[PDB]
Amino acid sequence: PALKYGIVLDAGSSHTSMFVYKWPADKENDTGIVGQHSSCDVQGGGISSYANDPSKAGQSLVRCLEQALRDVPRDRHASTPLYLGATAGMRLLNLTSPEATARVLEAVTQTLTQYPFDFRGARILSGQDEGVFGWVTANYLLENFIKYGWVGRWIRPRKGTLGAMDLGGASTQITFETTSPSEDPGNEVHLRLYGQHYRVYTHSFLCYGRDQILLRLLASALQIHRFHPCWPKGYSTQVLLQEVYQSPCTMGQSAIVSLSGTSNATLCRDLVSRLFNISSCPFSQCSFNGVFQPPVAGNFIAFSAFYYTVDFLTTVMGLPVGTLKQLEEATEITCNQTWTELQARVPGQKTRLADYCAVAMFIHQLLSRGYHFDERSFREVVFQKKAADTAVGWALGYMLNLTNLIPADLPGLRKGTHF
Ligand SMILES: Nc1ncnc2c1ncn2[C@@H]1O[C@H](COP(=O)(O)O)[C@@H](O)[C@H]1O
Repeated sequence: PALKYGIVLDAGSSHTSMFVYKWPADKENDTGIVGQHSSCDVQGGGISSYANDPSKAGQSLVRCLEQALRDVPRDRHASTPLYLGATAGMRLLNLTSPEATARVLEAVTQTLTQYPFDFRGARILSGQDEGVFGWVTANYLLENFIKYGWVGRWIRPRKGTLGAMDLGGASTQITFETTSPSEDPGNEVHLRLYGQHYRVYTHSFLCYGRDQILLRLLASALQIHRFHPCWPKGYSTQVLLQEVYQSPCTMGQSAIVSLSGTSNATLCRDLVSRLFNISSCPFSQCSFNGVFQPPVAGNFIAFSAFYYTVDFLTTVMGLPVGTLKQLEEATEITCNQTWTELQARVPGQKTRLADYCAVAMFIHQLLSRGYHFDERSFREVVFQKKAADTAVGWALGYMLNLTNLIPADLPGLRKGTHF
């Protein structure tokens, strides 16, 4: 059972992760056959964090690349494809400076070309790419693309697919199979996978990733309140205004200001609600900010910072989140904690602790006000970060596409038996 390997570097907004995948050579076009072999988390910031020192972007990757040499058998290095895909961190940098962006891409390319893997390029994914490849990963891993049944008795309707919601640091994506008519070509996706047609909706909200939303709320709190209602009472920090307003996400919104929390769940809710413009919709139905969206439908997996935040609510706060009402209640309780009370629940390192209130509030509003989940549809949402021992994200679907491992049709069209 000879194995083949593939490597993807997920160059995310706040961090880079390396995934190494493996699959049997002779079974490689089977759905669900590829799985994660290993992974490595790059120390420090995302590659976009090196905009003013691009050489360091390439160097950042070396420790994980050295791991990949150990993870993949030597005799297989040369025929193992290596991809780097960058997402909203690089999309934002590209708005600020196409030149700095190109220099960062040049620096990672120079590093990656020094290694013995079959390097296939460093690219910035589109928002659509990011949404769709995440949806592909989840559904591939869970074997939803199998045609269930047997001759003369196929399951009808076709096996449902799992919608995907991904909360990264700089954008958030929602992607799902839909029967609704397409109203905006930018949201419309058609896939031909194992002989089947999937009509998919996708959208990426740039500036609605976790870190960018936290920056926007901080900017807003500074303007409206001169205290931060989402931060816990007794928490304060020295805010460098240059960092607050340097992002494309906050430009629209005295080197240093002190800012303190107040644990005001209601004012926090009000602050978060200003992130969603529902005033206008040029389509039959919108999510928010005038973006076309059909009604959510089917199961969904919510991963990345959706998962991390919900995991904090359930495991650290010890609160149920099974319903939208429970998620709302858990957010209110979290937001109403003082800084001492919150710290008492977290014996170890406290990074991100002051931010859970704001992120939880955001997620609740995004799902309920933004995407228009209600109790019935929300019941179909699961929070998970892994399937079949493989991290859920866009990297796997990306590798599958570029290595051409998912066929449009089954071999010989399976004699036409699925017609
Ligand atoms: N354990 C965690 N709890 C809450 N947020 C997290 C955790 N680990 C990572 N994150 C955040 O998830 C986001 C990942 O963004 P990205 O780098 O674009 O994938 C960043 O905002 C991270 O800070």
